[PDB]
Amino acid sequence: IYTQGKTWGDTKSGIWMGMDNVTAKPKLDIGNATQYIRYDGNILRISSEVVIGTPNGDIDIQTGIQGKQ
Amino acid sequence: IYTQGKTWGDTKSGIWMGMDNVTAKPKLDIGNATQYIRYDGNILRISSEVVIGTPN
Amino acid sequence: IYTQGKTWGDTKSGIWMGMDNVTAKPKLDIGNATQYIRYDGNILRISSEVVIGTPNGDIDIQTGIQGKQTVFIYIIGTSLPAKPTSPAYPPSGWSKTPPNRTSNTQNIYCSTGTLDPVTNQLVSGTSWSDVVQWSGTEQRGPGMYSLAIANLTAWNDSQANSFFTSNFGSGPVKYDVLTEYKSGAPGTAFTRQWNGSAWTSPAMVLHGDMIVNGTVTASKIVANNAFLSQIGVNIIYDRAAALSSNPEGSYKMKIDLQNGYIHIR
Amino acid sequence: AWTSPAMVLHGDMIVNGTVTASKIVANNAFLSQIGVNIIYDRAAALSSNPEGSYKMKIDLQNGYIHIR
Amino acid sequence: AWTSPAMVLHGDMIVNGTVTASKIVANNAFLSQIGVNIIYDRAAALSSNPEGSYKMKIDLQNGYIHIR
Amino acid sequence: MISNNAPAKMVLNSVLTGYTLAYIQHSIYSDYDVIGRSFWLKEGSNVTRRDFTGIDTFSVTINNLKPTTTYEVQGAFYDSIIDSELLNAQIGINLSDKQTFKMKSAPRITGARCESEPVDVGVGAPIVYIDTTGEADYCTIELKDNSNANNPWVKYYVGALMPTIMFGGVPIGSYKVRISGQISLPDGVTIDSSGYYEYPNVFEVRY
Amino acid sequence: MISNNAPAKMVLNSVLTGYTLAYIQHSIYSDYDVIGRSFWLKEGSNVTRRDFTGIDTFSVTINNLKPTTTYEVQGAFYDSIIDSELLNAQIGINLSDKQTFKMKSAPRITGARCESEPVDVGVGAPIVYIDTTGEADYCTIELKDNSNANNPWVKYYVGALMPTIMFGGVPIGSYKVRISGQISLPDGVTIDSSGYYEYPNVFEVRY
Repeated sequence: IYTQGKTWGDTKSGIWMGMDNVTAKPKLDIGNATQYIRYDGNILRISSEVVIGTPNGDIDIQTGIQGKQ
Repeated sequence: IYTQGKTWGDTKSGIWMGMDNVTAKPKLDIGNATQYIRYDGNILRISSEVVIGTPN
Repeated sequence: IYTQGKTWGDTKSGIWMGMDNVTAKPKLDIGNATQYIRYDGNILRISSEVVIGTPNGDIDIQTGIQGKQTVFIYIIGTSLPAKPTSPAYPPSGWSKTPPNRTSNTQNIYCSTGTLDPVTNQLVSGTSWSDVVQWSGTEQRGPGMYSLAIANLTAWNDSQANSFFTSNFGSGPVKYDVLTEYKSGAPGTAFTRQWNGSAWTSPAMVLHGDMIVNGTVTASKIVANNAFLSQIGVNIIYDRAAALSSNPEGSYKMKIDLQNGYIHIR
Repeated sequence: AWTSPAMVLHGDMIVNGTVTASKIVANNAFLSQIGVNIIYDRAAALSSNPEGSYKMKIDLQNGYIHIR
Repeated sequence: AWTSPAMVLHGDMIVNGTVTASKIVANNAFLSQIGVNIIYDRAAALSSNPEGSYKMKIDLQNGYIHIR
Repeated sequence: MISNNAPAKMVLNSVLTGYTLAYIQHSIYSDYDVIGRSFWLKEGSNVTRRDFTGIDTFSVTINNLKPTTTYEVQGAFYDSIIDSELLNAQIGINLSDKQTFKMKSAPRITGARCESEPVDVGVGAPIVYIDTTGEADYCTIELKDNSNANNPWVKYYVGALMPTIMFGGVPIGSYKVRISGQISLPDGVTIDSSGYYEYPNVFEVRY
Repeated sequence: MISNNAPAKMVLNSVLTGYTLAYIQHSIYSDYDVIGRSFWLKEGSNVTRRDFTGIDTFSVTINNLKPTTTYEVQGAFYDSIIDSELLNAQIGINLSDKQTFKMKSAPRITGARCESEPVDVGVGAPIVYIDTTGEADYCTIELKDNSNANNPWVKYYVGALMPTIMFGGVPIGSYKVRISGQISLPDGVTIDSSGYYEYPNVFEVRY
């Protein structure tokens, strides 16, 4: 499944997802030439900056936090 | 491609993946309103904790 | 949407992405049985090692970057001098080469820190080494490295070994890491750290900088520099003794645990 | 109590740049240059009051070694 | 200049293996064994030319300790 | 009979050349008192003696050079018995053999246009065509929106330099394309980056 | 006063091993009368002498070596004074100390197989699973349809040698498989390949 005129490991700005019978491994690519999330069965590469979680993800709901000197 | 009644910024839990002619950047969103993988065209955001590799 | 036959978390290679009506949580599964990126509604698992960022991603395009080391012997001195304070490759009225001396005088050198060719002066920090009288003639700290390959398809142990034995002429040391990228495509790259014998690819690689609002735990940490406000440790060896000699026979160590003392050796 | 971390690595990690964190815990640290103000014993540092530590290479202000 | 990193986290980090980086910054550290070539004071290490201005230095390689 | 033999003649491998930079891999010394290395650059009738006193590594890089100029490099290890004046006079040392090399040319762009992707149905997405001439590898290409003078420069391609370079993901509008190729060297951290050679002509991309 | 000097014994800086070619980095000669350099390999049972004309470069490439055979390297420069008979006697040569290295092993295929998933609708895509036992840095795999008397060998997989190799996109005819390993010499251009090892069995691609 992909956007029309898009191929994996290509400079186009489409999405590609499917089974690569040539290497018999699944493939993936979301993004333009520079910023992309490209995955090959052997290895995954994420060009763009990545953020995990959110600020105050594990903050106590009943009580906040604070600091003083 | 998306589950019915879903948008990249909706609070509904669902899957949304496709282009955006406004920026020509692919956009991907998968998860609920508090546990999700929001891939903006420029930055990849993950809410739920992630495990990399397997022990031994 | 899924390849025929594949199901979420199934052994056969394929992909799967869709809804879990009962749990009302999106699910995704991509990859083989051994390697896969599986995301349930509460956890994201990636078996295959992941590389985030690209080599030389955040470099200055106006000006490159390079590193160099210098060591100059620079006094016709009767007595041991005080080490230079000006960070200039020719220090304050200080020669760059061993001059001629009179019988009474002697020669003193300094293991100058890393030099920056672009600025032609000591990089910020890394002041001059202790001055030692030059008598006759004057392991290396593991560091990060990168190499360019004309046409790269996979990691090349032979190329890395040739690289180290060519540049440094001594082979890699433990904890060394070299990243190899295809010339004309920095996106495709392979990174491996040399420990013991041969190279072992790490489970994850980052090319820029890592920022963590919380804590970090690891079996061991190696870095060329550190700035810690408060540090708590039981034992502290010397780097060479710590890594080079497992028995830690030779040392110059402090011992916070048990009896606390200072040993010079 | 128990808690779930942000993300877990079951193998080693390589970072070509600098890594910043609120606090670090590890067994073995093989560095080449460290800038530290005050150092206590591992147990003493983990303690509520580090004043009872065995040794202190205080450097920010005092700059003296005191062994308890 | 303000610089965008490669990784951002907000919970905690776990690494079964080892983590390597060019340099490290952290407010606190709880370690067991350390092998280091040289130890400085944070104020000196952050400042350029640390050995020009350093409250206390120890050179483990050269077996030397200095207090001003 | 006691003596201090001079270092053996320095042997240089192929000169890896990047604009304003160089890389020379030489042999390994064997004398017991080798303390420094030097090279005599020769540009036209001008000779520059670049000296490196660091013996730790066996690769060297000249930080500063003149773009697109054939040079001549002669290197030599020198003992402690060689002084600054003696080294300047090239007396008492074994100099390397002559070697000729030429510098590289920064990438330059010839044209820029918007073309619609050939498709079997629907409105094919635009793809930007730019023709590139120069010498580099994985040259980076950027863009700037022409609506305002403060718009950021956005990278869009770092792939290998080709006579014709194509890429997508460009929003409809008018942009000024900027290129500055890169070329690395075997050395671990030496990377060469040219200046920015932006296209004088503004071009617009549309469906 | 007049005297003769034997070439200074060289030091073998390093040796990179190929299962057919050997790369050695050695110091540079320092005596004027030097005319050539020679080496004395040791198979462990028979001693083999190899010499290369010219002393321009610091590296050498010993060819025609028995794979999977450790060797010992010792050699030095011989000047015009040294004679062929005297060189064979190795009396005045003052050769370098010996050094032992292990010579790598060529790739081989442990087994050949092909399996594919049954499919409800459509056709199962053929795939080839082949398990190797080599140690080459990266290996290429060829194929040839054996049903016809003569067919040209065709490359289908290029990549790192692995315990198990997976590839697809191959036609239906029965095939014969040969596997070769290629290891890059320190010089980028030169690459040392292997004698093609072929699986005696011949199999149809799993359709």
